[PDB]
Parts: sequence; structure tokens; C-alpha cells
Amino acid sequence: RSFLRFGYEVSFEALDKGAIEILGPYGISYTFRRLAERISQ
Amino acid sequence: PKVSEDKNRNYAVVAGVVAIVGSIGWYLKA
Amino acid sequence: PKSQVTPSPDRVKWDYRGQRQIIPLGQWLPKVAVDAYVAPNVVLAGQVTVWDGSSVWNGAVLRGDLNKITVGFCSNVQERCVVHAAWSSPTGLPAQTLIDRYVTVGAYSLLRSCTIEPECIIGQHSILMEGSLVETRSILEAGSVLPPGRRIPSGELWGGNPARFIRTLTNEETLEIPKLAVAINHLSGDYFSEFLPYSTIYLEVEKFKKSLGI
Amino acid sequence: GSKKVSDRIVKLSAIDPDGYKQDIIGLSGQTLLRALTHTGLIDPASHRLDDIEACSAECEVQIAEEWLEKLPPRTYDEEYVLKRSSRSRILNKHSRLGCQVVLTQELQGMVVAVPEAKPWDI
Amino acid sequence: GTLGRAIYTVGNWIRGTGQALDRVGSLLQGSHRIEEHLSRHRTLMNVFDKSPLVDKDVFVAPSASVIGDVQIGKGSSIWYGCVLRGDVNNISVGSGTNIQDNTLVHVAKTNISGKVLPTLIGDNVTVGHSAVIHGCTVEDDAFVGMGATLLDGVVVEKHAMVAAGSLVKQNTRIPSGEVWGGNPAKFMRKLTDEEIVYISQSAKNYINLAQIHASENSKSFEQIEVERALRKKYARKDEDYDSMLGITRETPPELILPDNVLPGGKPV
Amino acid sequence: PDIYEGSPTPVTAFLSIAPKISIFANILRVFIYGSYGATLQQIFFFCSIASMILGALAAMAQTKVKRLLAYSSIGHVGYICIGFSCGTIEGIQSLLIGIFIYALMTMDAFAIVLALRQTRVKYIADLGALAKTNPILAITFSITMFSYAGIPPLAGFCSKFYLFFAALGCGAYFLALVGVVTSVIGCFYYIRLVKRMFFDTPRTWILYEPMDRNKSLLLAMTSFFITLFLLYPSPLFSVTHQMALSLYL
Amino acid sequence: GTLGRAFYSVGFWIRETGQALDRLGCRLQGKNYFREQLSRHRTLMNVFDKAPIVDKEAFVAPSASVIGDVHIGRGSSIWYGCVLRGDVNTVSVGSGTNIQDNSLVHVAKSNLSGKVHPTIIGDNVTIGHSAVLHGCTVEDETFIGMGATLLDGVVVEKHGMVAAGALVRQNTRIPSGEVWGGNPARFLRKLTDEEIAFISQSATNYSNLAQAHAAENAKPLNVIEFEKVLRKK
Amino acid sequence: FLDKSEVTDRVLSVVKNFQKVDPSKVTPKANFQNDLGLDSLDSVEVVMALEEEFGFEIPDNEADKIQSIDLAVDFIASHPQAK
Ligand SMILES: CCCCC/C=C/C/C=C\C/C=C/C/C=C/CCCC(=O)O[C@H](COC(=O)CCCCCCCCCCCCCCCCC)COP(=O)(O)O[C@H]1[C@H](O)[C@H](O)[C@@H](O)[C@H](O)[C@H]1O
Ligand SMILES: CCCCCC(=O)OC[C@H](COP(=O)(O)OC[C@H](N)C(=O)O)OC(=O)CCCCC
Ligand SMILES: [Fe+3]
Ligand SMILES: [Zn+2]
Repeated sequence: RSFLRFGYEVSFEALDKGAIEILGPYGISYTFRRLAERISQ
Repeated sequence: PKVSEDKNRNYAVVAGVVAIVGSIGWYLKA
Repeated sequence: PKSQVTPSPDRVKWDYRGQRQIIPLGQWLPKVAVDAYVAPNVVLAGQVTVWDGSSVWNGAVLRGDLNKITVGFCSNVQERCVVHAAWSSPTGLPAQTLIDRYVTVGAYSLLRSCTIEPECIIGQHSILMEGSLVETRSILEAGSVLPPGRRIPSGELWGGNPARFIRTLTNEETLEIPKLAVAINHLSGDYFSEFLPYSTIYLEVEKFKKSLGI
Repeated sequence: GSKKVSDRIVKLSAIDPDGYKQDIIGLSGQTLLRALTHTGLIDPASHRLDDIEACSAECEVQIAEEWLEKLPPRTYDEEYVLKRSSRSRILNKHSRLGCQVVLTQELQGMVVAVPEAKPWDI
Repeated sequence: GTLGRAIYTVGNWIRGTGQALDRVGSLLQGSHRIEEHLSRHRTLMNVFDKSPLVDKDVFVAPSASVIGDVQIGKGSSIWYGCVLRGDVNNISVGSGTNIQDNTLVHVAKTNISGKVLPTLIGDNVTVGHSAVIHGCTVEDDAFVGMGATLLDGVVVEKHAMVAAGSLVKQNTRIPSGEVWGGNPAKFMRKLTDEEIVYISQSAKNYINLAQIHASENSKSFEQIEVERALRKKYARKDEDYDSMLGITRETPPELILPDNVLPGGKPV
Repeated sequence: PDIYEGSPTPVTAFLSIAPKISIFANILRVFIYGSYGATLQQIFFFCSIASMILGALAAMAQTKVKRLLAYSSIGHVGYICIGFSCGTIEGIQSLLIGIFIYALMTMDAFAIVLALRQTRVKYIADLGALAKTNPILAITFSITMFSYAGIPPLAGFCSKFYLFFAALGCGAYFLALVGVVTSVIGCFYYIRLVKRMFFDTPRTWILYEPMDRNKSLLLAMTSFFITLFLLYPSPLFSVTHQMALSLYL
Repeated sequence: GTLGRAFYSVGFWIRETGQALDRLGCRLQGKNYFREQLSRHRTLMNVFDKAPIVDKEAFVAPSASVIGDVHIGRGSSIWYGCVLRGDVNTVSVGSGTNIQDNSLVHVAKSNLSGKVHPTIIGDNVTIGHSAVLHGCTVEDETFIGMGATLLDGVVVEKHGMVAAGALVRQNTRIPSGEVWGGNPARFLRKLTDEEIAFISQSATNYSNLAQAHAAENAKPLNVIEFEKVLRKK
Repeated sequence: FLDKSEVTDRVLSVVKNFQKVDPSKVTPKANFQNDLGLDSLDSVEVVMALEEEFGFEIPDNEADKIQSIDLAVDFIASHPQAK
């Protein structure tokens, strides 16, 4: 049971779920939408 | 009816024939 | 009561040119795409537009003399189909006969001012009267007639002389609908390669003229 | 009975810029710009696509203040498109987008005012 | 002169070479393709010493086939793909009554029921597209919807309508003011006055519309080329350059339709 | 961008190619004498960095085809000015190669735009179902867009490659990073267009009329050049190296 | 096969080149008669090797369109406006039948619906006006009514009559001697001896009529009409 | 569209300027020529005053149809030009 929890609640839930995503290409890197649109200035 | 009547079109035909012959000679003589 | 007619002595009983396929009405000239196949027996009169991949088959008449007629991309009008347009429709919508993309029109289909949304199948002997809408992804059964102002809901199969609801189309059929249009387009393209850009009939006309002088 | 096209006909009152009021006919489930296109009030060649990204407010319309509550609220894209083409970077606070208004049977008798035309060729 | 004669001879040589190439290409095809021939389709044809009596003002489409003993009145029209086979018995078409596209009018063998009568179509009648008539006696000022089939022995009385996609069974009489329709062709409803006005207006509109088709289907080769050139020349316009040049190009009358066939009679 | 958008499309095609060649020739014949203590190398350094950054960040917020082309032109001008910043024979050679490749790609793209201009194309979403109606024009446009992006197999990659090589030769490592980031952004908004033609399924389609012969041959020749340039790029490099050396001797 | 198609396409290329040369030769002489818009309709049209086989003693109207593998027996007749298109499969028309005016006898245009069934017509079979025979089969000495809409998979047995305007649904068998009518087709009544005799006599009547129609269609084309069309002022 | 309050005020205010119209009888439903005993000249004068307080125009076929102030105020409330 501990290994089954170790499979989902950590390795799948936190390491590679959104933590890489948020610092990756679309979690916060989508600020280019909030950056390219400002070029009209 | 063995005569082509349009003088302008005849001159265009002569010019085209001359252009083709001159191009062939140009590619051959040089 | 008259019971009296005056035959014309200049009436032509045999036109050596045959029936002209493209019949312009004043400034309205039918527009046929180079990719589209129109059978030599077809008559296109008035403002009729045939788009890419479309096909019109033998015996079909597309008279756009009154209002505009449009045949969409990869949509086919099959053998002996009369497509006509009226000045106005009962519903109040514009009466242009518009056939959208991937629409299959079965043979002996009579369309008048009807609008057919994309990806539809119209059965044989189907009559679409003025101001009738056929919603997208719908199939109309063969021999079905719908009166003016009637509508076929999207995703349903309809049939019968006073066209009624039959059942609801499944996903496989509504995804197979455009594939039938694509296959018919392939067949039309196979027919399209049998005709050269210019016919060689004018040589026979010249031979006939020489047989009688000039 | 049967399924009539009249079962989804939405009557509307569209006003051209010079103040004339003509009654247009639309279909429930299609954009209000499509309904305006049928009579020819808005040139079809200017807004051929009913899509938000293919729009520079060629379909801008003025909805009545009492009839603006029975409509979805303006999205961010609609506001952004409206502001840029306003020629003054101001919001009229009651103007919508034709391509973003979907007709509904609850919109019977909605009065809409079409502003003046704008150039769109290039 | 001499240059013209030389160019004519060169053209003759080129034509001969082209025809030889066409023959060789036909040989390589295996002689499988059936060569297109001169049109042998006769618009008006005789069967048994009987000739059609088409009137001067009638518009008979070149693709139509008026065959046998057919009598057609003034102002009427026979449209594209229509067949009027009056070989076995008589067919009489009234004045101002148009027979629309792909319609078929045929007469029974004078013995289909023993007391068969010729196909009589009255005045100012309109017959819809792809309709089939096989021995009816349609009276004047009547309507036959597109796709309707009228079997032998039927009579359509004055100011009566047959719904589109109907099948009037044999020996069936449609009384005046009814809208008989359906596959059994049973009573549907009574005719309103607006429907009568619509019938008359449709007949008059078709009489009006046959004229442009008649004027277009009878043009010569020389006129067709001129009209095609004019249509190409005036297809697109440039008002700015004309204003710069001080000219106003106007559409020639050969490309202008009469205002009586436009949707609302547009003068401009 | 306003001038490019408002100008007629055949006019916009000519101003995007012809003036740049001659103006760059003038700038080169000024650099042969005007190298006053590398004063222009700094100005062109800042101008090229800013041009790349602004073009990359501005062409993503464009919905019209002509404004996107204008911002692409600005970005490629910055990429070419990278060569100006590094004053060397290899720098000038990279500059001229980039000018040639950019001119050919621009001619290709503007011929494609003029082909669709006959049906009043204004937005990128208009060319949505082009992969269905004209499945070869969509391929040609995708090839041109990828060449703009700089994908290795195409001809547009060679110019960016050799410009980056010239930049790294002079020791300007900061130019290389800016060029790399701008290239990533450029490829993103260039494949964004390719997404619309092939992957989207618009509800309403726009059908374009067939193109004419002149633009057809121009597109065919330029598309064969773009795809098959890497196989035989020797003549361009030879003529460019000969040109760069002849600026002084 | 595939070898034949290549030769067919090469023949098309060479024929196109020859026609272009002929047009160029005409242009040098100033003639422009090749621009005339003559009708390209052929009463017998083939699709590669699939060419219709029509017996000598068979009337085919000039306006009738016969395409693909179509076989016409002796004494049969295809009247005006008929479209007999069998390309993906064959259309077999027996001896003594009569495809009457504006009728349509074709085969399915694609394999998506399944297997394309060849259309078979028996002997002394009467096909009514404007009737659709879409991939069905009919036995000899049968009658098909006016406006009938037989679909594919339908077998009409010998001495079977289909009433006018009836629509026979897919995969339906009409038993011998029974009349099927209405939409959809359903049993109505059993045929009588008099109707059988009339059905037999109608075939002979139309066979005799077709001979006269062919005789009137085989006359040499009138030269007065040709001259009148030539000079139009 | 316009709210009923302002149009009701604008039709209740101007009608009291005819030196004979009773202020006690004017209301959202009060016919001009019938309920107030007006003249046809006043029947067209009220319509003219409707286009005297604004710039819009009433066609000659829209003035003699209904002489009722309820339909008049409804039409005024359905006037996009006014505010
Ligand atoms: C089977 C084995 C052989 C198999 C190989 C066979 C080969 C056949 C031999 C030669 C093939 C020649 C190919 C050369 C073809 C050139 C292109 C054809 C050009 C051409 O339209 O014709 C002339 C034009 O006049 C010239 O402005 C320029 C035209 C000048 C060139 C024409 C001179 C052709 C003489 C060739 C020498 C013939 C010598 C004898 C050859 C035959 C052997 C006995 C007709 O003008 P046009 O106003 O009436 O009309 C044209 C024409 O309709 C179209 O171009 C346009 O639509 C229209 O706007 C208008 O321009
Ligand atoms: C050997 C055959 C020469 C035949 C020469 C010839 O026909 O020129 C015409 C063609 C097409 O030009 P058109 O649009 O006038 O078609 C006219 C067309 N004939 C028609 O029927 O419409 O020109 C070329 O592209 C060929 C350029 C290269 C020419 C070498
Ligand atoms: Fe919009
Ligand atoms: Zn018959």
C-alpha cells in the first residue's frame, strides 16, 4: 500500500504533473500572450 | 481562299519564325 | 377560342451544333471551375456557380435564370436532376438554391430554392420545394418529399412522401457521409479525363460544309 | 405536425444608419451578423467568416439597453476587438459584435442599430 | 499576297501534321475511344407522315424533342430536356402553357383502356419539372407540380392544382379549387385566392422568361463570339480610371436583360 | 507595418524586396569607408538585437497576413544586421546570403498572398480550409513558412546558420542567444499558421479561384529552390565570397 | 489493365498535341471555327475499355446516354432521354425490352454502401417512363410502372408487375403475378390474365414502334436546315 | 428602445401648451381628438410637436392612422433616435 501511494500521490501527482508544467512551456511561459499583445505600445 | 489576309498577323508570324531561326543559329553558331 | 397556329418557315428542326451546354442570360454567365466535371448533356442557364471538386451528371438542368444557384465543394448533382431557383421563398429567407460542401444529391431530385447545409445525402426522387432547409449531417431517404417551409433537423434520417422522422443517425453514418461525396468526386474525376479541352467535331462540320461547297 | 423552418425564425428590427427601421429575418442558432447579411445591410464580403480571430468589428452593432440583458456577457476577445477598431480607443458600453451574438427564440423583436460602414478592402 | 500564300501553305502543312499526330495518338489508344460525331438529335421529328405544328412565337429548347403529331399554341414554351412524343396519337398544347424542364408528355396507344383520348393541355397551364403526363386532359388555367405523374384518363379541371410529387391514379378527376396531392392523390385542401393569383403570375412569368432563352438559343456563331468578347470586356469595371480619363463605359444592350424578368423590375 | 498593410499587395511585394537590396549595397559601400572606430558596429548591434526581439514579440499578436509579413520583414532585417555588427569577410558574406535567401522567400510568400488576394484574403483564419480545397497551395505556403522559421532541411536555415556563425566568429556571444530565442519565437508563430491550414476544421470555408501561369511557375521554381538548396549551395557561397572580397580589392 | 491505361494516357497526350497543332495551323490561315461550342454528347460513351455493346437491330435514341459496360439485346430499344450508366459494374438489357422515355437505369457509384450489384434486365421487360432502376434485377416478361424507383438488391420475379410511382425498398422480392405499389412498395392485388396478355402485347407494340422511330432517325441529316443555321442575320 | 418613464413625461408635459387642454385629463391613455375634444388641426399639431421637440420626421401616412396618446407614447419609446 505504501508503494502504491508512492506511485501516484508523489511521483505522478507532484513531480511530473504540474510542477514541470508551471515552469515549463505553458504553465507560466504563456505570458507571451500577456507580452506579445502589449507590443502595440 | 488560299491567302492569309491579316497583314499584321502575317508580320507577327514572320517575326516569330525569324526569332526561332535566329535562336537556333545562336545556339549553334555559338 | 382560337384553335389556330402559324408555323414559322424559319424554324430549325435540326441544330447541327446540338444543345449548347453553357447558356449565358445577358450578363449572367455560368461559372464552372476547371476541377469540376460537368457532363456534356448538362444544361447550365443563367447565374449558376459550380465550385472545385463538384460534379454534375447526365441530364441535369441547372436554371439560374431567376435567382442564383450554387454547388459547393465536392458536392455532386447526379443524373437528370433539375435544380431551379425562385424569386422568393415562403419563409422569407433568400431563395437562392445553395448546395454546400460534401452534399450528395440523388438522381431525379428536384430542388427549388432549397438550402442544403454541408454533409447531407439526398435520396433519389427527392423533392425539395421552396424555402426548405436541410440541416447539416442529415440524410433524406429516397423518394421523400418535403413541402415548402419544412425543415430536416440535423443528425436525423427522414423519408416518406409527406416526409417524416425515421430515426437518429449514429456516429459512423454521420462520419461516413462525406466519404460518399469524396468517392463520387473520384468517380467524376475518372470521367473527367475522357474529354480533351477542345472537341474535334469542327472537322466534321468542315467536311459537311465541303460536301455542299461552303 | 412537422418540423417547420418557421419554428426557428427570429424576427428582428434592424436600423440602418440613416434612421430607417426595416424588419429582418434570422435563424435561431446562427449569428446575428448572418441574419443582417440576408437582407444585405452588412456586406457579406467584409465578414465572410463568423469567427472571432477573423474579425476587426466589421459586424459591430448597437443593441438596445433593455435588450442587452438577455445576451451572454461580452468576452475579453470581444472587448479587445471593439476597442482597437473604435478609432478613438473608447467603449460605447452598449455595442456588441455581430459574429459573437447567437440568435435565440428568446430574442424575438430585438431592436438592433447598425452603425455606418467602414473600409475593409485592404 | 505572296507572304499570305506562303503562310497559308505553311498552315496547311501544320494542319496535316497535326491531323496525322491525332491519328497516331488514336492508334496508340487501341481504337477504344468512341469519337464524338455531329449532333444527330432532331428537335422536331416526323413519325408517320405527321409533322409538329409549332407556332412562330413558341420557344422550343434545342435539347427538347417534339416528335410526331404535336400542336403547340402561341406564347407557350417547351424547355430543356422535355419530350413530347405524339407518335401514336395526338398531343395538343394550348396557348401560353409552358412545359418545364425534363418533363415528359406522351399519349397512350389509343387502346390502353379502349376509349382512349389524345393528350390535351389547355391554355395558361404550367407543368413542373420532371413531371410525367401519359394521357391526361388538363384544362386551362391549371397547375401541375414538379415531379407529379398523371396517368391516362385523368382530367384536371380549371383552377385546380396537383401537388408536387403526386400520382393521380387513372380515371381520376380533380375538381376546381382543390389541391389534390400525395401518392394516392387524395384531397388535401381548398385553394385560396392568393394561390390562384400565384398560378396566373407564374404562368405569365414563364411566358415572359421564355423569350430571353429563345433569343439566346438561336444565335449564330458570329453573334456568340461577339457577345462572349463583350461579356469578357465588361465583366470587371474600374470607375477610378474612367473618372481619370473622363469617360463612362456603359454596358452594351446585348448584355442587358429586359426589366420584366428582374426580381422587382430594376431600371438601374 | 501600416505602410505595408495599406499599400496595394503588388506594391507591397516590390517595396519588401527591391529597396532593401540597394540600401544594403549603399550601407556596405559606406562601411568600406565609414568604419570610424567601430561606431556603426555598435549602432547596428543595438538595432539588430532590438529588431529581432520586437519582430518576434510583435508578429505573434497579428491576425492579418500582411502585418505578419511586415513584422517578419523587420525580424529578418535584424537578422541581416547581425552580419553588419560583425565586420569581417564572413560577416558580409553571411549578410549577402541572408539578403538573397530572404528576398527569394519574400517573393514566394507574396506570390502566394497575391494568389489568394484574388478572393480578398485578409485574415489568417481565412486560409483555414486551404489544405482541403487546394492541397498543394497549402503545402507550398507551409514550405515558405517553415523556410521563414529556419527549419534545417529548408533553405531558410542556411542563412540563419551562417549569420550565427559570423556572429560567433567576432565573439559576440550575446547576439547568438538573442538570435536563438527570437528563432524559437519565430518558429512558434510560423507553425501557428501551418496549424490553421491543416489541423483546424472551420465551420465555414472560403474557396479561392485558380491562380494564373506566371505566379504558378514563380511559385514552382521558388519552392524547388527552397527545398533543394542544401543539396547544391556551392554557387551562392562562391559568388557571395567573391562579392565580399571585392568590396575592398 | 495497368499496362493498357498507360497506353491510353499516352494516346491522349499525343492526340492533344495533334489537336493543338491543327488549331495552330487554323490560326495561321485566319480561321477560328474551332471555337464553335458544339455539343460533345455521345450516345455511346466508354470508360477506358468498358464500351457499350449494342446489337444492330436495336433502337437507341440520339439523346439517350449509354455509358460503360452496357449490353443491349436484339429487338430492345432505349428511347429518348434515357441514361444507362453502368461503369463500376455491368448493365445487361435483354432482348425485346424497351427503356421508355426519360428513364434511368444505373448502378451504384461507390463501394461504401457495399458491393455494387450489376443491373440485369430480362426479355420482353417493359420499363415505364421516368423509372429508376438502381442496381436491381428483373426477370423476363415483367412490367415496371411509370415513376417506379426500384433500389439495389431488388429481384422482380417473372410476370411480376410494379405499380406506377411505387418505390421498392432495398432487398425486396416481388413474387410472380403480384402487383406491388405505394410508398413503400407493398402487395396490392394479383395480376389477371388480361393484364398478362396486355403486358405481352405492349412489348411487341413498342418493338414495332422502335423500328419506325429508328427509320425516321436514320435518314440523312437535312442540308436545308444546315444551310439555314449557317446564315443567320 | 427607451424606458416608459421619460417618454411618458415628455408626452405628458408638452400637451398642456394648447391653452385649452385640461391638465387633469392628460394621462398615458388619452386620445387626442376623441377624449379631449380636439380638432383635426390639433390632431396634426400634436404630431408636429412630437417632431418639434426632436429632429426626426413622421411620414404623411404615419400621422392620420391612430390618434391615441398610448400608441403615440409607445411609438416614442420605440424611437432609437431619441434619448
Ligand atoms: C509528326 C512529326 C512532326 C511532329 C512535330 C511537329 C511540329 C510542327 C512544326 C512546328 C510547330 C511550331 C511551333 C511554334 C508555336 C508557337 C506558338 C504559336 C503562336 C500562335 O498563336 O500562332 C500565331 C501567333 O503568331 C505569333 O505571334 C508567333 C508565331 C510564330 C511561330 C509560328 C510559325 C510556325 C511555323 C512552323 C514551321 C512549319 C514548317 C512545316 C512543319 C510541318 C512539316 C511538313 C497565331 O496568332 P493569332 O493572333 O491568330 O492567335 C493567337 C493564338 O490564338 C493564341 O496565342 C492566343 O490565344 C491569341 O491571343 C493569339 O495570340
Ligand atoms: C507544338 C504545339 C504548339 C501549340 C502552341 C499553342 O497552342 O500556344 C498556346 C498555348 C496556350 O495559350 P492559349 O491560352 O492561347 O491556348 C491556346 C490553345 N491552343 C487553345 O486551343 O485554346 O501557349 C502555351 O502555353 C505554349 C507555350 C510554349 C509553346 C512552344
Ligand atoms: Fe465579427
Ligand atoms: Zn408511353
